[PDB]
Amino acid sequence: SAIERITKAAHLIDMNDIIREGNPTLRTVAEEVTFPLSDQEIILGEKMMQFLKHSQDPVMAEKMGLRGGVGLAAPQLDISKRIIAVLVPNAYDLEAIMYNPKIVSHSVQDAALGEGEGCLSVDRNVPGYVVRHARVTVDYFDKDGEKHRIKLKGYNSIVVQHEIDHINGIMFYDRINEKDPFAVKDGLLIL
Ligand SMILES: Cc1nc(NNC(=O)[C@H](CC2CCCC2)CN(O)CO)c(F)c(N2CCN3CCOC[C@@H]3C2)n1
Ligand code: NI
Repeated sequence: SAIERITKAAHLIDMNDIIREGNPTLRTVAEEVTFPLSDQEIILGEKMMQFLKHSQDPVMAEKMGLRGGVGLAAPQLDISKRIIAVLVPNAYDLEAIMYNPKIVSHSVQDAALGEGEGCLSVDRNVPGYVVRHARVTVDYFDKDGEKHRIKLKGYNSIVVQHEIDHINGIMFYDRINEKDPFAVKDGLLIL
């Protein structure tokens, strides 16, 4: 399985482990993890965070052939589990490996990155504002099964929502306004 080979001590996630649109796993709803986690589930979270760190290192990214990433979801590795990693630099505005993340509150206000979004699973540009909640309250469990409840805004909020979308089989272009991709709707904050 993908999880068995990715969690080998010697394995370094690279772009060859990341599946692309057309793979049905990106459109399936990922399964919750149970606690306690297996060793493989903990190692996977660590491997995903290591990939983000490699992806943000100019030297390692070029040597490994990586697209830069600030987040990653296990379904992008063909692993249909509710596991995400987020690494948003300021050192880091947000560094977390989240098990069973869930939005439990959201603002009426929407937000979208002014520069649109990309996706490591999408090998093409799709222009437009990806409309998301401006602010979210997120529950998740860490590797030890301890529960965390955090409040996010700005870029941090966008990144986590993008990853949660992946574990629900949703892609970023699902949220662009097709009729006018750069419409600034009432109540939409452009970051
Ligand atoms: C905004 C941004 N999106 C990058 N790519 N897309 C991704 O991360 C996808 C996830 C993001 C897409 C929009 C919201 C979440 C991956 N995905 O598909 C996950 O599911 C970046 F790489 C990036 N940064 C800023 C920080 N920089 C530090 C130095 O190193 C380079 C790095 C570049 N910012
Ligand atoms: Ni993505």
